[PDB]
Amino acid sequence: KVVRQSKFRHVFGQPVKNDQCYEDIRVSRVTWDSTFCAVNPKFLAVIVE
Amino acid sequence: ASGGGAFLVLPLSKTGRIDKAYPTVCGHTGPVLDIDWCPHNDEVIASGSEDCTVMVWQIPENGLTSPLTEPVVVLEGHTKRVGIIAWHPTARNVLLSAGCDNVVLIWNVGTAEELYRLDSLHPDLIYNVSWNHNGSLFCSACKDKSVRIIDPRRGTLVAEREKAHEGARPMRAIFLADGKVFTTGFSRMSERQLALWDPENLEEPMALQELDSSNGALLPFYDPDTSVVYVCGKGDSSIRYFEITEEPPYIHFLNTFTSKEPQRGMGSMPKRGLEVSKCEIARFYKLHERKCEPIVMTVPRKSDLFQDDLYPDTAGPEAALEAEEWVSGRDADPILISLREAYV
Amino acid sequence: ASGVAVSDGVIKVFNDMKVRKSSTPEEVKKRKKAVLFCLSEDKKNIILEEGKEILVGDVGQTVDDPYATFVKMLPDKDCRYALYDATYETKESKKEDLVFIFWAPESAPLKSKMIYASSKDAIKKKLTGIKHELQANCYEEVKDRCTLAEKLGGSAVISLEGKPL
Amino acid sequence: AALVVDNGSGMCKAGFAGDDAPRAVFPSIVGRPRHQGVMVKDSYVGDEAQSKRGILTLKYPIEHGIVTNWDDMEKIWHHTFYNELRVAPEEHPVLLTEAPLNPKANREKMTQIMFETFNTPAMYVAIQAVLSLYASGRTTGIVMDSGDGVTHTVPIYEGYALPHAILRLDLAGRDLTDYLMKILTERGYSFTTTAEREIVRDIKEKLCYVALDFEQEMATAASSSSLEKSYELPDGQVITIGNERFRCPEALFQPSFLGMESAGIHETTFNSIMKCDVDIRKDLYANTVLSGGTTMYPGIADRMQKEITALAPSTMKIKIIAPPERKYSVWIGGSILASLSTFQQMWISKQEYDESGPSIVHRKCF
Amino acid sequence: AALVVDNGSGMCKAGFAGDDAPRAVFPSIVGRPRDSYVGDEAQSKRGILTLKYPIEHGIVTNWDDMEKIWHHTFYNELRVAPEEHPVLLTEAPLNPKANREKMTQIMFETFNTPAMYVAIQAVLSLYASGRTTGIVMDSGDGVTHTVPIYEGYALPHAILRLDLAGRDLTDYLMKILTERGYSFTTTAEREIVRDIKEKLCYVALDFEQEMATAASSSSLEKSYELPDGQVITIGNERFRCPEALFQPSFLGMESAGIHETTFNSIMKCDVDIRKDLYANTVLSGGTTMYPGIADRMQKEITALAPSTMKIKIIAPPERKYSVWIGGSILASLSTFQQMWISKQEYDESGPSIVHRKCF
Amino acid sequence: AALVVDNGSGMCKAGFAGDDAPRAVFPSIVGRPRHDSYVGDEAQSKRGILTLKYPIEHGIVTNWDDMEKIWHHTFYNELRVAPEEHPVLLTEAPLNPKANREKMTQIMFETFNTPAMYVAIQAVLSLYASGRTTGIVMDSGDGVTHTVPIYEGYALPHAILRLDLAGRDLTDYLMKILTERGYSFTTTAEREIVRDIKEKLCYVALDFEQEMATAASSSSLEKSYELPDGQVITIGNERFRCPEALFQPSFLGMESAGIHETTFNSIMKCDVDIRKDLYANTVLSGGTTMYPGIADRMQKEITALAPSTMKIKIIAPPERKYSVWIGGSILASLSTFQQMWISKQEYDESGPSIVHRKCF
Ligand SMILES: Nc1ncnc2c1ncn2[C@@H]1O[C@H](COP(=O)(O)OP(=O)(O)O)[C@@H](O)[C@H]1O
Ligand SMILES: Nc1ncnc2c1ncn2[C@@H]1O[C@H](COP(=O)(O)OP(=O)(O)O)[C@@H](O)[C@H]1O
Ligand SMILES: Nc1ncnc2c1ncn2[C@@H]1O[C@H](COP(=O)(O)OP(=O)(O)O)[C@@H](O)[C@H]1O
Ligand SMILES: [Mg+2]
Ligand SMILES: [Mg+2]
Ligand SMILES: [Mg+2]
Repeated sequence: KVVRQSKFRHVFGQPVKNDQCYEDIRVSRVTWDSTFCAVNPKFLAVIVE
Repeated sequence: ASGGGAFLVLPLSKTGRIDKAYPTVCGHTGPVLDIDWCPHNDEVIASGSEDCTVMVWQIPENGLTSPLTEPVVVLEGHTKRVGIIAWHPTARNVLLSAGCDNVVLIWNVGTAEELYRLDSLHPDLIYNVSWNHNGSLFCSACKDKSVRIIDPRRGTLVAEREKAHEGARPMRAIFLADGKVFTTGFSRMSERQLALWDPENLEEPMALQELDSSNGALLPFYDPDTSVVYVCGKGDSSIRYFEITEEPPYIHFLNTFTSKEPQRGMGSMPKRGLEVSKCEIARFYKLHERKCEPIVMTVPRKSDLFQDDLYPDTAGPEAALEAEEWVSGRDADPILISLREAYV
Repeated sequence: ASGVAVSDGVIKVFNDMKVRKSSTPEEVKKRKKAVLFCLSEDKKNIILEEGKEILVGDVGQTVDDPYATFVKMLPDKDCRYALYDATYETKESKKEDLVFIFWAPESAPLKSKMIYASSKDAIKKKLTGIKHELQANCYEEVKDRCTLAEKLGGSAVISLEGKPL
Repeated sequence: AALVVDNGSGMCKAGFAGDDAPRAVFPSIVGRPRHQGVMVKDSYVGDEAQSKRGILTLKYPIEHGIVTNWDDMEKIWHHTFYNELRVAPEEHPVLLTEAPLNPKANREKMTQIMFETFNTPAMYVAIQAVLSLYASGRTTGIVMDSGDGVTHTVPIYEGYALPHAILRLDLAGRDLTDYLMKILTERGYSFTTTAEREIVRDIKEKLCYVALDFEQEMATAASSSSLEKSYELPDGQVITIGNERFRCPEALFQPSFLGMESAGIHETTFNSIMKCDVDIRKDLYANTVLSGGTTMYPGIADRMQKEITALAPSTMKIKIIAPPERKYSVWIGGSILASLSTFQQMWISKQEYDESGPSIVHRKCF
Repeated sequence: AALVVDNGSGMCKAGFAGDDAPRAVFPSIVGRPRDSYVGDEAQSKRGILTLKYPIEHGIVTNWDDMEKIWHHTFYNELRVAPEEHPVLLTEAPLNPKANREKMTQIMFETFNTPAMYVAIQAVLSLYASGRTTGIVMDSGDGVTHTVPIYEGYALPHAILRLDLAGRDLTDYLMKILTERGYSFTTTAEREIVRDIKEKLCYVALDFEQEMATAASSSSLEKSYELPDGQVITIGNERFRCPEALFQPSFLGMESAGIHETTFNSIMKCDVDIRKDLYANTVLSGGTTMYPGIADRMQKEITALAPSTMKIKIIAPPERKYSVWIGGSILASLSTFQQMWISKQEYDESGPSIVHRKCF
Repeated sequence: AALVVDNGSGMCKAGFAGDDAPRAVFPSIVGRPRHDSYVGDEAQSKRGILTLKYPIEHGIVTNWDDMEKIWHHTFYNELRVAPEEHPVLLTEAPLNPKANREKMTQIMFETFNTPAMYVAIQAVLSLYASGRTTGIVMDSGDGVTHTVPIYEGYALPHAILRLDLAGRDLTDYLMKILTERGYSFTTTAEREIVRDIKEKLCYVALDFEQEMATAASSSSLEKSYELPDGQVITIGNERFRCPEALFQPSFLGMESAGIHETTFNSIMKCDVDIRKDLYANTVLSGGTTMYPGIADRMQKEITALAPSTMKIKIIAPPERKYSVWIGGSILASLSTFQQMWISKQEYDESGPSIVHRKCF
């Protein structure tokens, strides 16, 4: 009653280690406000210059 | 322990200050909640912890020289923490485990098998579980203020007494040698009480005596040889012991041992390990925050000879039945041994 | 604070013992390995105990291990002040340090024990540079090489006088 | 209705969120009898132990800000909920306070007891230095609290705390109370028992003060009797104290009186500021906030202003903010925070703690 | 020829520098009728007057009576003129600087002593033991002090005070001797009990075990002859009276035993110096002359201290007067004559001169 | 017979030219009673009643009077030699202010009357001990951490980076986190106990988050240490949390980057044509680089920063704690070094103008 009932009130973010990131990607400089990234369980697609 | 959980196992001879680097039984990934020695094996101890597992260990005869992290059997059947562990009094290699998931499981450590699963009997948190005299039944204390007598092999509810204690504080229940159920609990006014129950007539208790208005659960220690129940409260500095007889009011207050320091745990030595020649009927290991202090309970006697009346035949370190025999449905009493041979 | 002063002979011996000057080998053998200090007859100044010294030259020819013979030099029932040049090796360095030793046996008379104790903090202040102090109140607290080694470097010491412990 | 509980080393303040003063203020002591009963309760907590202290042995469950024995600590909380506040802990959420740089092990026990022993529906832990800033209505300032066990200096800038600049001083009211005994035996009055600890502590709270010039105050007290005061003991005896009135609080500014190597409270506050960034030291000088009961001595603010000014550069303006209710600043700040509409998102549920554990209380707090 | 006076809590020790033992040992009391009696003269009249202790707890509280003791010391006990001999005085630990100057003012203006010096009793006892670093537990008549010393300087923040000494044990022995049927209540009977305590009492290594031995036989029973010829026998009271030192609960005292007080004072010192203090515990005072006091102390402190440290209790056989004996040899040194507080120096700097020269 | 004296923030190593190890290593501590002064190990043994002060803080002199006591302790109390009879080789921090060097020269020639004296950069000497003329030296001592790139014997001052994070900061951080376990160390005497703990039980984890997981779910990583007064204390994750401040300065509230990024940034400031050889000759120096596993963590971190085609090789000789001293001994024994000596008779007629030249 005091606290709203939920399962996600304590979800926290945590960036992945450096060795599992993707470096040296010329990310696009297009002013259009899109996601610039599409990912599926198989591949990672990033818009580049 | 700094990480995971561990418990310290040391020989009784190793008194005095204990090294801070003394090897410990550290195999659990979470804090260990309950431990219990095997009544038929003096070097086997089971432990339940927060990692939802039960681990059975084998202790070397001289103790630990290096930290012990590998157990004999890793016994995994619970979804939540396991805080209740009770070996079978007469059936060899038979162990009871009850977790916070409100399920009672009877296992076979010798074969790592789950003999029985009892999940649909306790609707709330289980406080403690105690076997009866011959291991046929067990009583359980539940958060809903109910006391239940359950047959594990048949998975049936023999009897039940709702609202055994009206208080919302934790309450306990143990089995006596005669077959009665001794329970400690709290009243509606938060007053600590003791109760005696007859499984055949659960309408009203024979005895209902109040002690005080302090906090903390009461841990009862029953001695079948002398029919004396020692009541130890968590955080209390006193130990009260009562005598259970067939005459009214069936609960007789004997005396109280008083100290100046609260106790954090409590341990009772089984009858096979007491100093038989000094009329010592109970030895209690009082657990402080940084010390374990043995307490010796003795009967004042002028004669220095052996006391037959104080010291009847007690259960020995040998088992009557085995795991497969008890599962079939056989029942037998524990084999009684003689304490006269221990006289020096 | 008994007011007992330190004689200039003791001071001069201390500077010679402490600071090693570039000298020819014959003068090196004349350096003091151990030396004892005792009160004067009038008990007004700390004087050198004549003849009770160990030189570096005697080490290896007449003296096998300077520490044991230095202990034998300590009287059984009298207090003394001692200066020992300890050569020892650590796990990572070789050191040559001076040790000031207070020898106050229980068998010594009460008057002797008091005066040396009451003037220890005055003579030690004059002898600047000593970084090990060994207060031995019995023969068992000084005769052991390990006891000296424990004060020198605790458990890091691995050798003393070129001999393993 | 939320509960605000401030458990200090010597005193425990409790009340309800939205009030202006703590409803229950009792000493944090547990007493046990030391004699035998001859005429036909094994422990006493709070004021009931203070009234019967003649036959009891008083023990403080908290010493130097660390909990010596948790079994008596639960008795303090049990007395608070049922005997002082007379409320059911399983109905009201509890807002709890912790010392700065509190060990995570100490915090884990504190929340576990609340959720499992008292079954509180919701719980939250806040840094005592933060609430003391809420009571003064500020977002920037260095809070120097001085309670019974320890002294903390916590600089906070624009709502951002600087953990690396937090300093500790193992010197508080209990150490001063012990020091007052050592100098009281000089005048011929002997106080040794734990029962007499509360008598000396009461003397300190009524007759002690901080002298602006310590050396001058010795000169005045050594040549005049205008600085002498009289106090009546519980048995009717009257004692008189002279220079001991201001010598006891002087241990705060000169810890060498206790054989301590650490610096005084004025230098600890100054050293805390110098550990901060240069661009924020100007605001911390003008927003020095005092907290705790040990900062209630008469003239302590004036002495603090003089000492810090001698250490700080001449161009900086030193402001010692000493509200008259600073003895309850932590609790008052706690009540204010528990009443804000933006705080309901900080409550930690009992259900959430059951399924997640203490991992969620280490987060959502500082 | 200097004078050494040890102003103890209950007994005053006085003598001449260079002597092995004090010349006069008399109680430090003042007798006033229920016109002024001092020392044994006050105790010879017994119960007609009331007795007061001006230094009841090591710290002088009534200076008018203290001057009477010193006047009685110089003229009646030492039998010398104070104006012809320098006087060396002993002071209790944690003695306030105010009493140090009052001691200086009285010595020079009332007795006109040519020279004076003030020394701490605990420091002399350690020096007499041949040490500069250690902890001295001085158990006297009215107070027991545990004074840790490092390089001849007391650590004031670590000195603990115990109001449990020979005076309390004598009263306790008086209380427990009534359980055998004997009656000792008067002042004269109190001196008899003290004589019994100093001759037959001993400290038992194991208190509970010794009770079993005393309750199962009579090998521990001793006979004592009263001054009028009656003979009394005492049994388990021999070790029960000194046991109150280690178990103050026997006297109704909440404070800890003298073994724990020594341990507590060590724990108040710095961590680096505790190892030296554990191996340099020195006993002093009359109350530490009970046979079996050193071994019991070694056993008790070992159970408290960590097992890796060496506990060594030093009990010199002359520890009863180690404070005076150490002080006497100080004043007998020719090199110590420059440490006397000369009257010329007192006339210039006043009573404050004692702080910068006697520390 | 020449003397080599390497004055550090915490330890002052002294010895004789031509030797292989320092004959005299003692803490650079001046202690005074708090109940007339003690220097070095004599202060370390009596630290129970002394107030210990470091004359050097962050490689900066705070009190020159205490500094002369340190030097007086070296010549007369530890080395047991006359300073006026032996040439003495001094060591200086990189980018050492000319004012600081002048005071070192003035004290040696006027107070100690040394016949000859020379000042050398600590980073240069560290490379001699490893037998190299090209590589970046990351000397992390007690007060400050420096990254000095060197190529073919040529120093590049513009690429020298300084990190105000070293052994003293780690020791102070260990005390802060030890209170989280229940052990309180506040006095300057207890600082040495914590420093002794850090040198014996601390190590650098290859991964930090994983090392937290095993320490929070197992008791294999706990160790026990015995205090001087006998109580035994145990430490768990504090063993590798304290050295982690080297790679994550944010633990101390510091904004600057870790010692791995500082090394990479110092290389990035160098010319492109020499970066390949600096990647393969990364030399560690100082006592703060003696943590077990610090070489492996350095290699992993720099490899993640450097391009994939460059071979990262962290050179961590087992005697790197005395690399500066050992390098000084070799220089003082070389035949080509005698023309670097600065005579006393040359200084009193010329002044510090000749020591600013002939040095770097
Ligand atoms: N008016 C006063 N003057 C001086 N000291 C006081 C006064 N009131 C309280 N104190 C001291 O402050 C100490 C702690 O009070 P408090 O601030 O409540 O501490 P905590 O935060 O630990 O509860 C007490 O030990 C008491 O001696
Ligand atoms: N042989 C002894 N055995 C036990 N107690 C003794 C002995 N001799 C003296 N005492 C006790 O020592 C006490 C006084 O000794 P002392 O240390 O001289 O007192 P103070 O130093 O306070 O004058 C007396 O009360 C006496 O009971
Ligand atoms: N084995 C070790 N492990 C970790 N740290 C160490 C070790 N040995 C020394 N240190 C630390 O290194 C620091 C500096 O040592 P050092 O390189 O001698 O500094 P400096 O160059 O200033 O003399 C010291 O503060 C010490 O704590
Ligand atoms: Mg507070
Ligand atoms: Mg005395
Ligand atoms: Mg360096």
